[PDB]
Amino acid sequence: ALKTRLGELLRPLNSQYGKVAPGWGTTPIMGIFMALFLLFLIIILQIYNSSLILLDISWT
Amino acid sequence: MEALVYVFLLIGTLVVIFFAIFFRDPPRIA
Amino acid sequence: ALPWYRVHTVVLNDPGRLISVHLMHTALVSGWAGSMALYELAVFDPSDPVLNPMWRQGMFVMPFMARLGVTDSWGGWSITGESVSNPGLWSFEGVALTHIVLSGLLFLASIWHWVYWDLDLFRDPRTLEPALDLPKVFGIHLVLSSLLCFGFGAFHVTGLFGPGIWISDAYGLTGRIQSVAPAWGPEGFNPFNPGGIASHHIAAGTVGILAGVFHLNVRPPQRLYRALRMGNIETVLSSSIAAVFFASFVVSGTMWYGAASTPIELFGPTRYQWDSGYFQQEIEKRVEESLSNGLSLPEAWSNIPDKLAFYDYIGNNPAKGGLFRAGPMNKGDGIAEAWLGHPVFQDKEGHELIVRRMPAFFENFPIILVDKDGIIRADIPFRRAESKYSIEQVGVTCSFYGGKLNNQSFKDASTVKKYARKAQFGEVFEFDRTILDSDGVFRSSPRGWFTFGHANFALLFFFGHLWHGSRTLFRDVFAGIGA
Amino acid sequence: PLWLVVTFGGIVVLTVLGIFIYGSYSGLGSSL
Amino acid sequence: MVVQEGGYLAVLLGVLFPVAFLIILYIQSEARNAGMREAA
Amino acid sequence: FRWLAIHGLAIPTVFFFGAITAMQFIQR
Amino acid sequence: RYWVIHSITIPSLFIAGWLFVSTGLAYDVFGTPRPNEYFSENRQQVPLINDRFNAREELDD
Amino acid sequence: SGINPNKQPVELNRTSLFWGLLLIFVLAVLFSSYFFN
Amino acid sequence: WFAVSAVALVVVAAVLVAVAA
Amino acid sequence: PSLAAFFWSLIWAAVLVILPITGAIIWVS
Amino acid sequence: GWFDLLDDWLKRDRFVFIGWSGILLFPCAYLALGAWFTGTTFVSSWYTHGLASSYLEGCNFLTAAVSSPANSMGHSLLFLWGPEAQGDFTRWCQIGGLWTFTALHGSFGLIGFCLRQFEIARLVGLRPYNAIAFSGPIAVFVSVFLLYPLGQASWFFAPSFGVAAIFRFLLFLQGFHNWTLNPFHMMGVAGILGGALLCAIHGATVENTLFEDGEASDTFRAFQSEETYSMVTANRFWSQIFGVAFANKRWLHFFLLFVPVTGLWVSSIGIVGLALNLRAYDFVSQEIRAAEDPEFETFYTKNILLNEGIRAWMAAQDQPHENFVFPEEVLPRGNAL
Ligand code: CLA
Ligand code: CLA
Ligand code: CLA
Ligand code: CLA
Ligand SMILES: CCCCCCCCCCCCCCCC(=O)OC[C@H](COP(=O)(O)OC[C@@H](O)CO)OC(=O)CCCCCCCCCCCCCCC
Ligand SMILES: CC1=C(/C=C/C(C)=C/C=C/C(C)=C/C=C/C=C(C)/C=C/C=C(C)/C=C/C2=C(C)CCCC2(C)C)C(C)(C)CCC1
Ligand SMILES: CC1=C(/C=C/C(C)=C/C=C/C(C)=C/C=C/C=C(C)/C=C/C=C(C)/C=C/C2=C(C)CCCC2(C)C)C(C)(C)CCC1
Ligand SMILES: [Fe+3]
Repeated sequence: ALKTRLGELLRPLNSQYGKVAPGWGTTPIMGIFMALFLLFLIIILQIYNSSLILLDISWT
Repeated sequence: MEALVYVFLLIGTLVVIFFAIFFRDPPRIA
Repeated sequence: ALPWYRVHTVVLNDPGRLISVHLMHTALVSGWAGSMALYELAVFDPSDPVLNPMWRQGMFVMPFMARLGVTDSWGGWSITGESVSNPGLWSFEGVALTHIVLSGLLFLASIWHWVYWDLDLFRDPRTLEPALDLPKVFGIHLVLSSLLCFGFGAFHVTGLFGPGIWISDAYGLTGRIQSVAPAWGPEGFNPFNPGGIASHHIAAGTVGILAGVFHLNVRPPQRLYRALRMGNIETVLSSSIAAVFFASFVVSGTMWYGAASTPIELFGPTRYQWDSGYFQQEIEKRVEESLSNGLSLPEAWSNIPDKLAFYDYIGNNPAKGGLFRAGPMNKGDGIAEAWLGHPVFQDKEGHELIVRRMPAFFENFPIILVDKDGIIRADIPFRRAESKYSIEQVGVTCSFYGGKLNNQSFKDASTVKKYARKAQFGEVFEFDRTILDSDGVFRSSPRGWFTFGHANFALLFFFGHLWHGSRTLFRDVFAGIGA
Repeated sequence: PLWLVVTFGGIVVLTVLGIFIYGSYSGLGSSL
Repeated sequence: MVVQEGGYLAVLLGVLFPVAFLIILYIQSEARNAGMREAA
Repeated sequence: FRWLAIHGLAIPTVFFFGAITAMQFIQR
Repeated sequence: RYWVIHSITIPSLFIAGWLFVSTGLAYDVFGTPRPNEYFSENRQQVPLINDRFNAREELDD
Repeated sequence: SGINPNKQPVELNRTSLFWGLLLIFVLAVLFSSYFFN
Repeated sequence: WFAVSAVALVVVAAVLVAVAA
Repeated sequence: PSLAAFFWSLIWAAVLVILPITGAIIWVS
Repeated sequence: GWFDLLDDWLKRDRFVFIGWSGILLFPCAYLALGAWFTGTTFVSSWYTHGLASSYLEGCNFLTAAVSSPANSMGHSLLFLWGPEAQGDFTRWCQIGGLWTFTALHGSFGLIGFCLRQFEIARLVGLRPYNAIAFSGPIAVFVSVFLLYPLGQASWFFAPSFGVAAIFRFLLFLQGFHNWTLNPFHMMGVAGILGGALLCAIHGATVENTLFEDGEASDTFRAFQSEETYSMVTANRFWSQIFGVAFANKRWLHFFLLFVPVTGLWVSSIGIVGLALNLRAYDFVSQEIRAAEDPEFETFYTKNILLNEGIRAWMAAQDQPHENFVFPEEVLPRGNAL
């Protein structure tokens, strides 16, 4: 393989291949943020769909 | 004279069919 | 050997040539942007921003350059109607040429990365095998993307250090590039509120950055790493495709229903505005207000701008086109010359008759003149005999208020019938159908074409997502099964 | 007996269906 | 008949660009095939 | 799940069958 | 052996549906018009709903 | 740079050739009528 | 002005030439 | 009122999504 | 573990498999199907279409349906707790909440079923081609029951869940969109008819190239790694009859996977097109020619006339909210009729 200056500079950024956290690690937190995200998308969807009236969804 | 193009495409298809039939590579038993 | 489809798999385990190939794709896309811009500029007519704006001329990349600040040309004109003398580097032509140069550079870079594929950066120190730490790479890329997002929201949109965004009034008459203050309240989630845009990016950006930090420091859970096959790049392909068709459905939606990021002066009006008579109701309101001010009826209608009257014309309804009717809208009815003014129909009793407007569903529509109570007073009969509502029999007159035909009255049945058909299409305008040899059939707007293309692309990418996700999760058996 | 059960049940089903068909000629939906 | 002229191009370009594509692949395929069948 | 499914389909089916018969005798 | 509880419940449900129709409870539940409730003495036209957010007050009239 | 090991040959049997020709020409027929309009 | 863009291009180019060797 | 209806929808949904969840857990041990 | 115990219980070998996918699938499937029965039996469409729609009113299986919401509702999701029904179940049914109910629950149901195919495939250890093939039908449902009305004015113009109602949707798309003229639909037809052709011809061929693996005339009982039919004989037969035959069983079975699925996808492209009224309605050349030349006629123009008829007459009855009034003198028609 060819070693380059940029490659040597960027080398540590690609050295932790395969390294994982034991078990579920941070999965529950991720699931929390996912649930919150679903809530958000549903909220803005209902706002746009006028199923959730707060703010008029007309040309302002 | 789009008729020329239509005739061309049809003749093309029919030719493809002809060669697909009489110029196929023969199936060979194992 | 590889079947023709599967050809592109030869880049899967070759990071360098994957990068090269992506560079080639990117070069092609930017190159297309530049070329398209040049073609549009070569065919565009800037002489009338009112009755011949960009969306009447088939412009597809113009409104996107306009949306974010580039509104001037080196030709000395603007799509706002103003006259500049020196736009600087970032005119339309500038954007095009810079995209071309970018395309060239990406092209050369692609060549280099194809040639020198065996970089040590792509090798794993412990196995000498090609390997990419996709989680950390995702961390870096997410940091870049989020930083750029925050920057775009805080400077470009706000005007703190940037041009701003295209903003117009509720009826698309005074559109211009303006600085937009971020709306942090719930009103920022109003799709028609420009402020939202700013705030969004800012907020999103910030959160993204935070996420970046996390994804830069914390390794993935082993169970998630195993489940999502994070050692295989095709899972990244699957997820990315998913995100992409999600975004595609979103932009299709916002384009069709309308948003603060899809102005009607850039992409044309919506079908729902014709559905609800948006502009019609507005014009009536303004006219009645002018009558309250003591002005007469033709004086009231004369105050109505040609632009507003143009918006209330079904020929600018994006839901009146055809899939194989090629070209700009001007290829259909022609290039809009004048507003003729508002036609008022009346019977011999003085009832104000309105011609039944054509709905978007109908390629053609019977001509029916109805009164204020929705009662049939006139029409144009198919069968002539035994008819009882013909204009020759009922006796109807048409008087124009405002526009070119202002204060002209028509009492003869022929001319009244004429203006009646024309009236079923909304307001009446003048048209140049010689310049482009118009074929006399309605075409869609850039809004329609965009919505079509992106909706269908989104669907197809739903498939793509299913297929690559399948190949990812079933990698071990995609060549067959055992006992 | 299984066959007797199947026969009886089948006759019942056909009877209900027959009642529906009769219902197409009487009451609502009969054009009467 | 007033038709869209671009059609001509479209059709021909469309039709001829994959056709060539196929032919290219096919013939080289066969070449390789032959080689491998020969040295066996 | 066997009970839940079988009854989940069968119970409303009988309910509805009764209803529809009753409808067969509704006069104008 | 398992035909007993079924001989006590299956006819019960059958009759329950029958009664759900014969008592006219179905009409009240699903708002389905009776053969004499399509047109009143006041309205001779089809009672379509025109207001999206005021469909209750409109259906009441 | 060194010789690339990821290179692979491409195959296209005569059946695929004929299926491809058939696909292209038939598609052409159809859409041709729509392109001319 | 043209200053920021030109300076930016010169910086990027400088990085390129520097890491090139 | 629509927001309250949204929150209440989340409430009923949470109840009738805890029902199957807990159902599965009780038959799990 | 907790999750591991959940997984173990959900993936148990029952008479009816469940799984995580089952958690999504079974509720939504049940509710969609049940809503269809409930609606077609009890609920009317008097306040939305001005139509009788249930068995309770006198509809039979052919004319009963769960009709689309009132046009005035727009693209409202029409939640039971929505600002339109405001909790009132009766008003909810009168508005057309059952349609959105059925549509959404049906959609998530389809998601759940596809996920079920994926899950069972992975558990057993098979290739997930069943799910892909099923991506087909999904594309149909999403494009026709969701995308098309979302592109139009409201859910009102979406297909109503019923036989004659679906028929109405059909003739509507013909009269208004000239849907038969659309090339994507033609590809769809090619896919379906081709699929049925492949099914029939494969079935017949295998059944009639069977090996004598028994003495009974009942060849069914006589059925291992050995092929039960002669591929070579089949190949010979169709080669001498049709000119071309299959030779590779794998390619054959993939092919009769591919044809119909592709059909469905293509027609879906078409339907999206129609969602935006981006139709393949006309051939401008022939319209111009016919406009200038009153002696020029093709089956295309004849069908255009047919469309115009459809549109008038049905326009008045099919869209009651529009209050369309067409005097009998303006209705297009020929002589005598
Ligand atoms: C996000 C973009 C993306 C990317 C990077 C890939 C990448 C890949 N796909 Mg894939 N795919 C995608 C989206 C994507 N796909 C979508 C959206 C779909 C749904 C339609 C599919 C459906 C799909 C299938 C069904 C298959 C792949 C396969 C492959 C692999 C080989 C592809 C190849 O050599 O093509 C070869 C292509 C050609 C030689 C030319 C054919 C070109 C067609 C006829 C039209 C192309 C359009 C035109 C040229 C340009 C328009 C671009 C458009 C996006 C606007 C490769 C890993 C194959 C695979 O798994 O291999 C192992 C495979 O069988 N893909
Ligand atoms: C990432 C999102 C994004 C996007 C799409 C835009 C888009 C735009 N911005 Mg903008 N901006 C952004 C983020 C973004 N900005 C951020 C985060 C900031 C933070 C401060 C700004 C600040 C900003 C300012 C201050 C200004 C803009 C302007 C513009 C407009 C013209 C710039 C342009 O087209 O560049 C396109 C650039 C390329 C395609 C790159 C091409 C690269 C080549 C190499 C250029 C070299 C050309 C040269 C002549 C040839 C060299 C030869 C070679 C051998 C070296 C355009 C609408 C300008 C504007 O609207 O003016 C009216 C303007 O004044 N922006
Ligand atoms: C998907 C993105 C997209 C979108 C939405 C648009 C939108 C538009 N373009 Mg544009 N364009 C694009 C990409 C896009 N373009 C690309 C990638 C190029 C480079 C080739 C161009 C080049 C271009 C030019 C040169 C022109 C336009 C023009 C236009 C405008 C009118 C186009 C029209 O009538 O459609 C016509 C559309 C069709 C006829 C649809 C094609 C039929 C579908 C795709 C089915 C085909 C499938 C079939 C299997 C393939 C053919 C079969 C083959 C084997 C024979 C419109 C605003 C015009 C314009 O701006 O006016 C000045 C114009 O002159 N475009
Ligand atoms: C519609 C059918 C469908 C099917 C069969 C699949 C199948 C698959 N997807 Mg997938 N996906 C889909 C749609 C689908 N997807 C959609 C619409 C999106 C959004 C863009 C995604 C986004 C996505 C991502 C990001 C990833 C997958 C992945 C996968 C694979 C792993 C299984 C998985 O994660 O499923 C996920 C399926 C679900 C979560 C089902 C959705 C259930 C939701 C939460 C119901 C909640 C709705 C709510 C309560 C009510 C809404 C109300 C509203 C009307 C207002 C598998 C091949 C993964 C993969 O391939 O990695 C290898 C992966 O990383 N998918
Ligand atoms: C007097 C007798 C008259 C017989 C009637 C004439 C029949 C003509 C049949 C031509 C078949 C051409 C096949 C080309 C493609 C070809 O050569 O494929 C050859 C292929 C052989 O498959 P193998 O099993 O050998 O493939 C193994 C691997 O190569 C797979 O990758 O046959 C098939 O795939 C079966 C499907 C054929 C059925 C195709 C029907 C298409 C009908 C024509 C549609 C267009 C008509 C347009 C008219 C304007
Ligand atoms: C090298 C170089 C350079 C140059 C560059 C250039 C020149 C670029 C260009 C670029 C370009 C110029 C690009 C383009 C692109 C385009 C595209 C990408 C397109 C696409 C399209 C498509 C693909 C489609 C097609 C079609 C149609 C639609 C019709 C017919 C059929 C077909 C399919 C063909 C410079 C000096 C600057 C610098 C550096 C070096
Ligand atoms: C809506 C809703 C819901 C739901 C409900 C449900 C789920 C229901 C169900 C329902 C059901 C679940 C029903 C069922 C029904 C059934 C039926 C109605 C049946 C019929 C049958 C028949 C008619 C038969 C036929 C036949 C066959 C099968 C074959 C042979 C021949 C014959 C003809 C015999 C809830 C409450 C949750 C919530 C609210 C809303
Ligand atoms: Fe078979």
